[PDB]
Amino acid sequence: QAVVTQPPSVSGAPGQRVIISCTGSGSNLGADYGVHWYQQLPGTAPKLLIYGDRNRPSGVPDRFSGSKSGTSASLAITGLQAEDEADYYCQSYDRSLNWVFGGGTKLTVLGQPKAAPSVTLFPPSSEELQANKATLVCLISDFYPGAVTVAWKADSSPVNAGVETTKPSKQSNNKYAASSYLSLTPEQWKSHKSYSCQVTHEGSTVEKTVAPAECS
Amino acid sequence: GLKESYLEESCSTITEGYLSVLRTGWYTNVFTLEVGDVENLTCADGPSLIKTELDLTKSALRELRTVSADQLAREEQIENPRRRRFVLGAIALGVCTAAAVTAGVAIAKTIRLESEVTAIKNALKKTNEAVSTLGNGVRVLATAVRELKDFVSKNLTRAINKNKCDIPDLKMAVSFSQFNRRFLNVVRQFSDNAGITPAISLDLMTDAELARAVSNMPTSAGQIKLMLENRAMVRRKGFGILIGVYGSSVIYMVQLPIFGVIDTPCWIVKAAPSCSEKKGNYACLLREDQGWYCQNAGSTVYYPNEKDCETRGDHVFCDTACGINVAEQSKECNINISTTNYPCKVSTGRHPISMVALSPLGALVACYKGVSCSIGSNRVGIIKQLNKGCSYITNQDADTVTIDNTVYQLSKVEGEQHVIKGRPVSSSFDPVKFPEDQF
Amino acid sequence: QVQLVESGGGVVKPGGSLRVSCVVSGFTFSSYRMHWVRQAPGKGLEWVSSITASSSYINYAESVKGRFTISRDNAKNSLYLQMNSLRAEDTAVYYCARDENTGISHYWFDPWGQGTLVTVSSASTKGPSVFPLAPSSKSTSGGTAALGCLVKDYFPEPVTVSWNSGALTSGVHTFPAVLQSSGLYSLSSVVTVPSSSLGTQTYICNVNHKPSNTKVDKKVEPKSC
Repeated sequence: QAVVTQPPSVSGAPGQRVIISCTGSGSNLGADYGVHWYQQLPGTAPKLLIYGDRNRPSGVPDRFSGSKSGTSASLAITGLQAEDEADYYCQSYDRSLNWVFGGGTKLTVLGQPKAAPSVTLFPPSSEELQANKATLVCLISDFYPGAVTVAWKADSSPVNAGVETTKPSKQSNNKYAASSYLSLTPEQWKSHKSYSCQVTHEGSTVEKTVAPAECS
Repeated sequence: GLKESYLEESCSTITEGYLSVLRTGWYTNVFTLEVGDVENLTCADGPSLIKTELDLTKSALRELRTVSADQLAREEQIENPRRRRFVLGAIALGVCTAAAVTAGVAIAKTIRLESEVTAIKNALKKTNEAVSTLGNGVRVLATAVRELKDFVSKNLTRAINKNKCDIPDLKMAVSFSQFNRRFLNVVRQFSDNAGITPAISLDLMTDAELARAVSNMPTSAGQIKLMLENRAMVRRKGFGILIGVYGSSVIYMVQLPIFGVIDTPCWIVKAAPSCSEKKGNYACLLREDQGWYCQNAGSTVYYPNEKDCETRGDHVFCDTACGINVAEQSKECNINISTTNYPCKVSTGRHPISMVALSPLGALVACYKGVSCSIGSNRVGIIKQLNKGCSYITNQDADTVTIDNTVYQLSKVEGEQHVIKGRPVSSSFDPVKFPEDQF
Repeated sequence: QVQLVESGGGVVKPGGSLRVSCVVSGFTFSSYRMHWVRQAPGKGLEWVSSITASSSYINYAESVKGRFTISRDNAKNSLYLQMNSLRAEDTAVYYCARDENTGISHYWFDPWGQGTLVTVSSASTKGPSVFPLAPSSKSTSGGTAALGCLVKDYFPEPVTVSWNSGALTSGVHTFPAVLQSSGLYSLSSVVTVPSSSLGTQTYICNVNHKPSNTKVDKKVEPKSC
């Protein structure tokens, strides 16, 4: 039939109200079947939040409420705290697809001030050049907004052959970090003049440059 | 079914192979027949096929009106029937279902109000199948059937013109007894049983409108597959109410059962008197815990009388309106060293009589006062003589048992029978707990 | 007290098989329907199978039909999920969740298990190659100097990097791995130290790989430029 649709992400502020929607269709929520909500912390298994569209299992701190009407359901979190950062999924029953799960939205709290990134570019080692292979390692760390794009430009030419940036990941002190590796052959490592690992952070740009010799 | 285990320790039997289905709630369904403007046109030229059927339809409508008008008379704050037509009409519905007739009737009062049937008719104006909500949040599935109205109106009034009746056809007269069969049977059933029919029939709900109305409930994919194959027992446990005749249409409701549990082990415990504690001193024990048992949510439900549940081979069609919750440690009386964990009720008293308890696989027999009880069969009339009692015999070893010139038949089902060795109860049994063996 | 433990996760080539288990404890196993729920790494949850309380009615998802097979053992307290002809789009984390229902229209999985991971990729196991990253200009002086060692091309991911054999835990942080064009992981770990402590050091990082040992030690020294 049809799948249950959920918004991708929801942003909030401390002390405010947050509404998470779960839009169904005519075969799962139109036939009088339930909507069920699960909260998944970043490292654990999901736990039941609301069962039967309105009820609460013991343990939920009385600030989560739900409502279902027609072909929609909603979740209301009153007085958002700093500990309610997780993923919220909505579950139903479909006639032809036995158990359907929603896409899942992530609640992000905006209580932490923005921090600029700190990058470190490492020249290719002398030992690594022995085995006819060249690698450049660029590291990024300590930035709160998880949105970075890495562009590897050689002299004036943007090179996009072998860029392998990963996704930003949380660190112990509520900061984000990422890395970008680029592969080269030793011939073109020395042929060019300089290399760079540009990083973009909501407009802010930091540049670092390395040279084959850089001796003076 | 699958396995019977004999217990010499307390002279009881247990069969442990019954998957079960338990009723949980009711699903309603509101119909609306059509008869059309049959009361207007008249046939006044010769007695023949068409003439004798029009009077039949009009008389059926009159009878239905009378029984509907008399249906809103018995509801004089009545909850306990005290009349022959009503006590005998309430026992065929099932004693455990007597609490369900009240629920259906209370639902009937809601739906026979004004602006309620108007909503139902409006919900069925364009389609014959439309789920509609009641005023109190309850959802009702409404089915519309329009066989007569699309025959009495569009291709009957033409033929019967100027009251020159019965002449201009010989085949349509035959068809007038084809589309008319359902309504006559419906009115006959409702006039015969005072509006509360004891079970669904192929006249209230044909086989096509039962498979369509069972795949529209909100349920799992197993509770639907089980009903679409046990639709005989589904028909046997659902009753239809009458709402009334609102103009020229017949409105009634029919209650379909809902099977909330589909698979869970169940067992039967059957007992009989224990022993001759001492030859002349016949003071021996007796379990009084017989019946059924099933698991729903980690709490076994106990039916004291076996008549409350049925059987269709393996599956057991019980109900959750008469079940008594028991602690899940009740299964520990089967290993009886007079455990103090679960106090088995059993019984007390000194008046043992010879008895026979028919078991699903075999049979158990006890003879105390020296009565001539013998094992019998068909190939051989008398095979062997047994002594004393509590000697459980299979249905392969024997085919009939005789006790005071009274034979008993044995089942033909086969299962891996088992016997648990153990010493019977001794002279003195004090640590047995306290039952109430009276009333 | 309800506690569900699953075991059997591991790495398997495409077109293989794997049998995941799940052991219950603290409740009557022969009265509840049980499911298997899977979650791709970083994606949403998805339902995979279900078996009633006596192995009568079994429902499979549409994408796993004809390849999986769920079972039970009401006496040994477990349910099994045989897999066959696995593909690369199958890697996920599998949970075994008990089933709760109100009777008619509400169905939910209340006591989720713990979860196990299944990796299905065509890459073969291979020991890591450790390459040093010596300090240079622009990466020293200031307040602190940064250096570290690079670990490259290891297929399974139990890689631990200890500098003084687990004694140096002041300025060490390990970056997340990288999925290269094929199935090959790489990571680099760096340490920030004062740029005036040279000549007296113990910076020799230890790299240990569990499936294939490939134990190797590399020392880092500062070269000109």
